[PDB]
Formats: sequence, structure tokens, C-alpha cells
Amino acid sequence: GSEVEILKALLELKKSTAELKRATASLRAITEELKKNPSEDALVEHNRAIVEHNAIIVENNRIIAAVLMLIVVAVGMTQEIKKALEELVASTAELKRATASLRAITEELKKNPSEDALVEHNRAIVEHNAIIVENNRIIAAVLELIVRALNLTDAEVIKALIELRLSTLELVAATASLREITEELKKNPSEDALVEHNRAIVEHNAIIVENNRIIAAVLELIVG
Amino acid sequence: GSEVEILKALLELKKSTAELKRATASLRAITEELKKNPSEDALVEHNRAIVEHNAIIVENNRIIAAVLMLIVVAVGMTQEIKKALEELVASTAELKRATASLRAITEELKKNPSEDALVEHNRAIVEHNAIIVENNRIIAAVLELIVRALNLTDAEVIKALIELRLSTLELVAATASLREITEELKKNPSEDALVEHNRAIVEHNAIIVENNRIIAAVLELIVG
Amino acid sequence: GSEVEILKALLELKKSTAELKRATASLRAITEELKKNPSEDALVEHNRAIVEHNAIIVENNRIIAAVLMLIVVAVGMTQEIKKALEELVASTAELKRATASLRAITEELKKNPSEDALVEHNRAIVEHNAIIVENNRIIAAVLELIVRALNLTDAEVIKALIELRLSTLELVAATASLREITEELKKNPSEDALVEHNRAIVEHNAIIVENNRIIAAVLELIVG
Amino acid sequence: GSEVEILKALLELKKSTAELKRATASLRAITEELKKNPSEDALVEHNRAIVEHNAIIVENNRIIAAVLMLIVVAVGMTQEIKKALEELVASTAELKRATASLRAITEELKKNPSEDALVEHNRAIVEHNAIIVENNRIIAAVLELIVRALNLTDAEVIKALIELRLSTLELVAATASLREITEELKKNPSEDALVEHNRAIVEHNAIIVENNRIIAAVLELIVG
Repeated sequence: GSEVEILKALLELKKSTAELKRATASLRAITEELKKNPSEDALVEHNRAIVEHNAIIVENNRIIAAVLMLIVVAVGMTQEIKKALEELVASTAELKRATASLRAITEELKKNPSEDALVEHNRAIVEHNAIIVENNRIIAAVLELIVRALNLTDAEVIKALIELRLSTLELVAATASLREITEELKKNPSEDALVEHNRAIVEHNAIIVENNRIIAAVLELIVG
Repeated sequence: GSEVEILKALLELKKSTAELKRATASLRAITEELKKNPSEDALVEHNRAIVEHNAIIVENNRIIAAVLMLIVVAVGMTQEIKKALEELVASTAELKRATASLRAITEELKKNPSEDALVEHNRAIVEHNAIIVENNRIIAAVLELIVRALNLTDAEVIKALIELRLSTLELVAATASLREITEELKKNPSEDALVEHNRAIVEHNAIIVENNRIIAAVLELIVG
Repeated sequence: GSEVEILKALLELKKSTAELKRATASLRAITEELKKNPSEDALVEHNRAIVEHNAIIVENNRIIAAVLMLIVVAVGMTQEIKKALEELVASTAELKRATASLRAITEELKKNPSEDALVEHNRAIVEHNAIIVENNRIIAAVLELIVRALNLTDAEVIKALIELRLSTLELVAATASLREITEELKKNPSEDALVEHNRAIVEHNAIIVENNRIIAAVLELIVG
Repeated sequence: GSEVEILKALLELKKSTAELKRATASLRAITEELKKNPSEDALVEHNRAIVEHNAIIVENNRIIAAVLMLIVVAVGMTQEIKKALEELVASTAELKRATASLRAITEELKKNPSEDALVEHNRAIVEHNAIIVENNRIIAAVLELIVRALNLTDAEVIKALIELRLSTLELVAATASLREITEELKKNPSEDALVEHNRAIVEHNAIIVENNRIIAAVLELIVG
């Protein structure tokens, strides 16, 4: 793909440079030879027009190449985006499996409220949060790939990406804390440990909500 | 390149759709089963949070896919752009050759102002204008490819492209008229035919200037 | 066709320009000669009226040429449209043949439900979808030709065309995926492969429906 | 040009009609044969999707042909427009010659105010008005050609054209009256005849101004 397109852009720069050098040489040959006898009006006026036309063409070639380099840089990220998508697809499928599992657990817990079903409920919630964390990590990575691929410079998007990175650090640390709390609850289940675990979950969900808010802000800036 | 990236985007849409269907099924199973006994607070609150998280993830996947499709469409034009560049490079090289030829003719005409050298001058000028016309046709084509590749909707760029197309029609018709006038001058050279030819050249150059102005306006709109 | 009409428009521009230059020259000759003796009222008032009349005529010629250039640009696409129509006609005829084949297969399959008839049914469905994809590609191309020929600038039509291009990319990728799934079913037919294939068909039809919706929106915008 | 494009549109209508007939035949064969055994779900659902796809394609072909017929009708007027332009160009050139003649007369009359120069002045003014009348007749004709070529239905443009036709009748009658007055002045020149002639000129110019106002209104409606 871009391996050849870029080689052609380089060939274009070489040819427009050679054109510029030759057009400049005629510019000067014209001034020096025609000033000798201004009565040769057609020759000097035609050659000056030729020089202006070439100068414009060279400037246009420079601008066109400058734009195509942006298309080329977007093209060169095809494999990075493809891999980010493969990860996002696997994450989505895992999230779906966790949701179906949780639904089945909910039905079993309500129909037959065995303590084991409550344990399975909390386990499913922890798996779901781990999946959300992986999903948001993958999305943040794909957002960075999109921002880079589109060559965005908007200060608002850069700041939003910084906020996203910080919120993903907070989300990962909170996730690790939630997993440790769940394991401690499992080892020594109790009413106090269970209420502390439920509080840890509420705080974790609040963090996820903030992370999703930031992701939404980044997407809004990219789309709009 | 885009052949696989797009297949992955379609796979993502399939998976986010399956996730949405499953998240919806749990949304309803939760509401209907939990209203039976609101005292199971942890189960209903955790599952509602789960549903909100999935709904957000599905919406984000939709938006991300929508953006990546714009990158994919830009990527899919790689071969069209490569061919447009090959044409532009060949045109640039031909323009350079015409310029070098004209410079050599100018030097020969000034050093030895034979009538044959004036004839060669007018021939070189006509070849140069034919080259500009081919060059601007190629640039207009690459500009359309750029506008399509970047998915631009700005009304100003669309109008500028329309003006460009019209000016390229005017330029081609004027070029054909100039070639016919040159052939008539060559067949029956005279002072009156020569002055009419020089006027034809001035009008042609004015048309080229307008065509380049429009191209510059289009590039300004694309870059800025 | 347009080759001569445009040459005439250029001749008109040349003549209205010469008229403008001469009308301006009399404008000034009038001011300078008549201010010498304002008592020559009839001469100055008549010549001023003459100048205003010419200025109006020059402006009208400019506007008329500007409109006719839009008619000329629409005319110049005659061969591109003719070729797009030839493709659309061939596509329509092929779609008809596929439909008649499918009808005959349906009758044979219901009258004698041999497994081979089911295989032929799925083959006919795949051919039909391939035909729809070619038909919609051709229509999208003719829509672009119509939009360009009519010099439309409506932001809504430009956006609809962008959506169309993206949906045609999705449609082509889905079609390739459907063909591959059908080939895999043919090589290893089974109940699970057959149900997966039928699901692939349902998803493909949903994509076709969306592509047709976008095409309909574009046609609505062109007609209305 | 349009001779072939229109034949292709007719071929398209023939082929889309045949498609419609076959799609309808399968629609009915499907309903009647499948109701015999609704358990053949894949066959009935696939064929119903096939029928919907064909119905949509047929409606789209009808709409596309309806638009292309408007392009074809615009194309078919190429020779009428070309001839209107040839007339407008000849009119412009004649107007330029009259203007240059009037300028030379003005210079001669001011430099050497011979009675013969005043006679030539009034003659040149009458010729100029005759030229304006021919120019506006030609413009009104080209406006009618443009309105027909663009298939405009706007009530405002139709009314403006009616007003134009009426004003051109007034302009022609006034022109004939001015010519008769000029001939009477020439045969029996006098101060009273000269002042009556000058009044006739003022009234004629007022009529020309109104005719140009209407033409401008028509152009405004066509462009906007």
C-alpha cells in the first residue's frame, strides 16, 4: 500500500525540484538575453508567462504532496488499527459471554437463592468489571491510533487524551483493589466484609462511569 | 489493506450487536424478576450498573466503527492516488523537458535570430501550453481524489470543485482554439496572423491564470 | 456537441470583453470632451445613456455565459452517462435472469425437495446477492454522475453520497464474506453450517436494505 | 449525443419492466407454493427478501430514468443554444462597432462641431438603439432556451418571462416609432423637430431601461 505510494511521492518531489531548477534557469536566461534588445517583445513576454506558470505548478506540487503525505500516514496505520480491532472484537465477545453468564446466574439466584448463587453473582460481577477494564484499555488505545491517524492537533482532544490516560490509571488501580477485596471476602465471608465489598463495587462503578465519560468526550471531539 | 480491516469492522458490528441483544435480555430479566422482591438490593443494583456499562460500550463501539470507516474509505483509494501521482510525475517531467527546450531555443534565437528560431519558439510555446493543460487536468483529478479520500463536506470546497471543473472546460476549449490558430499561422505566416496568434496566446495565458487561481483556492480550502 | 457550444461561449466572452473596453473608452472620451462645454446637453446625455446600456449588456452577457457553462458541463457527461446506463441495463437483465432461475428452482424444490435442489437454491441466492451488489455499485456511480452533471451543492446530498460510499464498502465486504461462507458450507455441508449460513444471509440482507435506504435518500434529494 | 442516450434509457425501461414482470411471477409462485408447507422457512424467507430487493431496484430504476430524461432534454437543445449564442456574439460585435463609431463621432463633433457631425451623431444613436433592440430580442430568446433546458417550473420565472415578452413588444413598437421620428427629422430638420426627437430618445431609453430591468430579474431568478 503506502510503501509504493510514498515512493511515488518522493519521485514527484524529485521531478518538481528538477523542474524548479530548470524553470529558474530559464527565468535568468530570459532576463539576461532579452534585456539586450527589448524590441523582441513576444519572446520576453511569452517566456515570462512560462516562468510564472512553472512557478505556480511547483508550488501546487508542493502543497499536493504535503496533503497526500497525510493520507499516506493514515494508510500506514492499517495494521495497527486492524490489531486494535481484533482486540476490541475479542473483548466485546468476552463481555457478551460475561453478560449471558450473569443473566443465567440472576435467574438461578432468584429462583433458588442458595448462598452459592450469591457467591457466583459476586464472581460474575468481578469478571464483568475486569472485562470492562480491558475493553476501556483497548478503546483508549484505538482512540490514540485514530487521533494519530487523522493527524489531529486540537488542544481539546490532546487534553481529553491526557485525562483519559489518567483515568485509565485510576481505573486499573481501582480494579486491582476490587479484585483483592473480593478475594478477601471469599476467604472470610461475613456481613461486614460483604458490605465493605459492596461499597468497593459502588466506588468502582463510579470510576468506570467517569472513565466512560472521558471516552465519550474524546469521541465527541473526534466526530465533531 | 482495507480488505481485512473492513472485514474486522463488520465482525465488530456483529459482536456488538450480539452484546446489545444479550444486555437487553438481562435488562428485562432483571426488571421483571427483581420487582418480585426489592429487598435483593445488591443483585438489582449490580445488574443495573452492568446494563448501563454495556449500553455505553455498545454506543462507543458504534461510534468507533463509524470513524474507522472513514479511515478505511481513505485507505481504499491508495491505488487511485498512486496512479494519479504517476500521471502527475510524468507530467512534471514533460513540463521540465519543455522548459529546457524552450530555454535552449531562446538562447539560439537571441544568438542567431533566424526566422526558423522564431517558428521553433512558437512551437515550443504551444507544446508548453498543452503540457500545462494536461498537468491541470491531472491535478483536478487528484484534488477530487483528495476531497473524496478525506470525506470533506464543506460547501466551500464543493463549490470550488465545481468552479474548477468549469474552468477546466474553458481551458480545454481555449487550448484547442490556440492549437488551431497556431496551425493556421504555420500554414500561412504573416504579420497579421502573427499578431492574432500573439493575442490568442495572451488570452490563453489569462485562462491558465484563472485556472491556477481556482486550483489554489481549492488547495487553500483543503489545507485550511 | 459541447465542443462547439463551448467554443462559441469563448467567442462570446472575447466579444463582450472588446465591447466593455470600447464602451469604457467612450465613457471617458465623453467625460473629458463634454466637460469642456456642458451646454452640449443632448450629446452628453445621449452618450451617457449609451454607456449605461452597454454596461448592462456586458453584465448580462457574463451572466448568460455563466449559466450556459452549467448546461455545457451537464452536456459533456453524455458518454459517461451512456456507459453507466449500458452497465445498468446489463445488470437489470442479469438480475431478471437470476430471478427467473430462482423461481424455477423454487418450483422444482417444492415439487421434488431433493437435497440437490436445496443446494441449487442457496447457489441461486448467492448469485442474486452478487447481482444486487453490482447493481448498487452501478447505481452509486450513476448517482455520482448525476450529482456532478447537475452541479449540486446541497450539503444534504453531499453527505448522502458519503454515506452511500461507506455503505457500498460495507456491502462489498459483506458480500465477499457471504460468498466465502457459502463455499465453506458447500465443502462441508451440515446442520450447523447451514444455520450459520442462513444467519449470514439474514445479516447480508439487512445490509442490502440499509444500502437501498441510502440510495433512496439520494434519489429523493435529487428529485426533490 | 442524446439520440443514443435516450435509446439506452428506453432499453433500460424495457429491461426493468421485464424484471418487474418476473419478480411478480415469483412473488405469486412463492406465496401459493410455500403456503402448502410453511416449515420450509429458509426458502420462503429468502425468496421474499429476493422479491423485496427486486421491487426496490425497479422503483430506483424508474426514478433514475426520470432524472436522466431531464439531462437528456437539456442535451437535446445543444444546437438551439449554439445558434442563440452565435446570434448573441454577432449582436455584441455589432454593438461594439456602433460604440466605436459613436466615440469617433463624438470626438469629431466636439473638435469640429459641424452640423453634419450632429446629424451623424443622431444617426449613430438610432443605429445603437436598433442594436440594443436586437440584442435584447436575442437575450430573451436565449433566456427562454435556458428556462426550457433547465426544466424550470418556478411560477416567478414564468411570470418574469411573460413580463419580458410584453416589454419586448413595447420595446419593438417604441423602436419603430423612434426610427420614423428620426426619418421625419432628417427630412425636415428644425428646432421643434429636434426637441421632439430628443424627447422620443428619452422615452426610448426609459423603455430600454425597463426591458433591462426585466431581463435582470429573469437572470436573477435563473441563477438563484
